Amino acid sequence: KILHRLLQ
Amino acid sequence: PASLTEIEHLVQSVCKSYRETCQLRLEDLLRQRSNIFSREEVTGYQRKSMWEMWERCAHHLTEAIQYVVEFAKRLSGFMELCQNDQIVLLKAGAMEVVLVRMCRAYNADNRTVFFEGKYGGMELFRALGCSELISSIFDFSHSLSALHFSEDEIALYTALVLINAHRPGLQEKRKVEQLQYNLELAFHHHLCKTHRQSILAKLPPKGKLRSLCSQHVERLQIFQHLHPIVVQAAFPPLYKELFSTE
Ligand SMILES: C[C@H]1[C@H](C)CC[C@]2(C(=O)O)CC[C@]3(C)C(=CC[C@@H]4[C@@]5(C)CCC(=O)C(C)(C)[C@@H]5CC[C@]43C)[C@H]12
Repeated sequence: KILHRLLQ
Repeated sequence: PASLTEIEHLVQSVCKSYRETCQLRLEDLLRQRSNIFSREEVTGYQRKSMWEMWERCAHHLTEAIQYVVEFAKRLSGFMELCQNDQIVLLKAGAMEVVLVRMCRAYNADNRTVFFEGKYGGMELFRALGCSELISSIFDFSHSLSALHFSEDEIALYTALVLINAHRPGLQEKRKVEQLQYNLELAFHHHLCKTHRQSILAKLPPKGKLRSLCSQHVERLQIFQHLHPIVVQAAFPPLYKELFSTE
């Protein structure tokens, strides 16, 4: 999901 | 704990993170206040289809949320929390931060907001079919504009909107509590230093921001029920992740 990728 | 030197360092760290992640500079928004949509341009927006206007606003909201995400990642202590609590805090707080940041793009003199290159009143969004929500958001920006926020004050206030130890679903609640307390000290120290503590009693109540976000999700589900394929095919993925539980 998007939020996980933005936080990495 | 925190000494006076550490509190003031936190103040400057928060203000810098906010400056680095503000979508547009305040001076850019101010120098455009004379650039207002004409009556014909307003009519053009009102005649666009409901679903096209919804996806345009979803796109602009999504771009704004992405800057809030970067603000959180630069916030001292946020990346130290577990990723479960990072996501909980952003899911419930990102939209709330955007609603506060919106007052920078709001001109209280004529009740217009900077939207797609020009300033327009709330009648610009009539095609959305959620005039009560739009009116509530414009009223919220109007109440914030009466406080005459400085950029530093918005920085510290939006950090506290984000770092909320009361959000349901937090796994390390005490860890967020200590970060929120340090930010509260920084906020109130800066207001004391700048003789601005009178604004504390005039800040919006707690449930006000959560009420606006609930209205937003409520209106979205009404539109999604009318145009489910439009949402699936044309709405930004981050938007649906935050607001339509996907
Ligand atoms: C937060 C700011 C940012 C500080 C500067 C850029 C910005 C922009 O997006 O260009 C200015 C315009 C606004 C205020 C921003 C984000 C989202 C809202 C919003 C969609 C959100 C709520 C709504 O439903 C309505 C009332 C439709 C509004 C219309 C005005 C914009 C689009 C951005």
